[PDB]
Amino acid sequence: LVHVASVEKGRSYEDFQKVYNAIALKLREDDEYDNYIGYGPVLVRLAWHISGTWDKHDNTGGSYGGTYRFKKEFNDPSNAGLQNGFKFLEPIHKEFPWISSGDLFSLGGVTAVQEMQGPKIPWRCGRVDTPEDTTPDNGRLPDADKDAGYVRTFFQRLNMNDREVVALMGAHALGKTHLKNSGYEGPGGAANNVFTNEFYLNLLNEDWKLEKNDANNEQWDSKSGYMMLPTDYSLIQDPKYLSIVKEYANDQDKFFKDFSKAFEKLLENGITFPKDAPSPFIFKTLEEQGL
Ligand code: HEM
Repeated sequence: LVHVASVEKGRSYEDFQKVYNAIALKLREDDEYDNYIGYGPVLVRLAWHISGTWDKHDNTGGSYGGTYRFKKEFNDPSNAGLQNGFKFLEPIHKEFPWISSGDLFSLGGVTAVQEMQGPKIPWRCGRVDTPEDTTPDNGRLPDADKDAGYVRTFFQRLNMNDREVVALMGAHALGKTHLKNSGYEGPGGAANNVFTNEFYLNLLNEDWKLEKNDANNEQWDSKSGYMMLPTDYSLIQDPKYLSIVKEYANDQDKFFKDFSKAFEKLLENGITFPKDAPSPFIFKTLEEQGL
């Protein structure tokens, strides 16, 4: 398939900035969510999940068609817990009905990161809603109980290399696991709602113990009360991964630059942007607009 981006008819930057502003203001306002974590984390996860079903082999899946909106994808077990991100976005959509779904879902991840103090992520509009039959089957999202080879192999399907994988994993600093959703439980550090290189620092600095949890799954638990999934821990088991983890742990800026590029790439996978398409936008945060 070819999925050409097509700008929402007659909309420009300022139109997008408004959807952004709306998501942002609601993030501010719904700060009680998940014990005061806020909805940031879950939106980031949502944008990753709708993008992660992509398959470089046949160009199927990916963010383009907003298929997450269909039952099949919505009900994907790997998507448990995402319905909250959805519900949060719904009223926004209602307010700006001309925005396509893939555009909205993805724009929320961007807003989330930036509002949580992360780096600015350039973003492009143009995703087009596609039919229910374009919905990818379940099983395209990664499992958490594996190792580094698994992770490397998986991400290759999305054209991400080693540096991209590690950068993107740095998002694991945010939110937490929820028993009922994934069978894992616990936060991965202390500033779980601010975007920093904490993830890397925790992986290198804590004294991790392997143990089973109440869902009878294994996780790496630290004394401070943090946890790491196997796939997370595997970043220190692989030598190639580990040197990159070290770099980010030592330089937040580098990490921010690499994340930013990787995230965009991840959200733009499988989409063709015509030469005449507008450049990527860089949205101002609420704070830069004095709002
Ligand atoms: C090997 C790859 C990954 C796997 C196996 C993994 C698996 C998981 C699991 C099991 C959860 C917790 C679900 C819950 O019970 O609520 C989680 C949380 C989350 N994931 Fe990943 N994930 C992966 C990669 C990523 C990447 C690439 C991103 C974004 C770049 C992402 C961002 C997050 C976010 C921000 C959270 C927190 C969600 C919340 O607090 O609700 N993860 N991930």
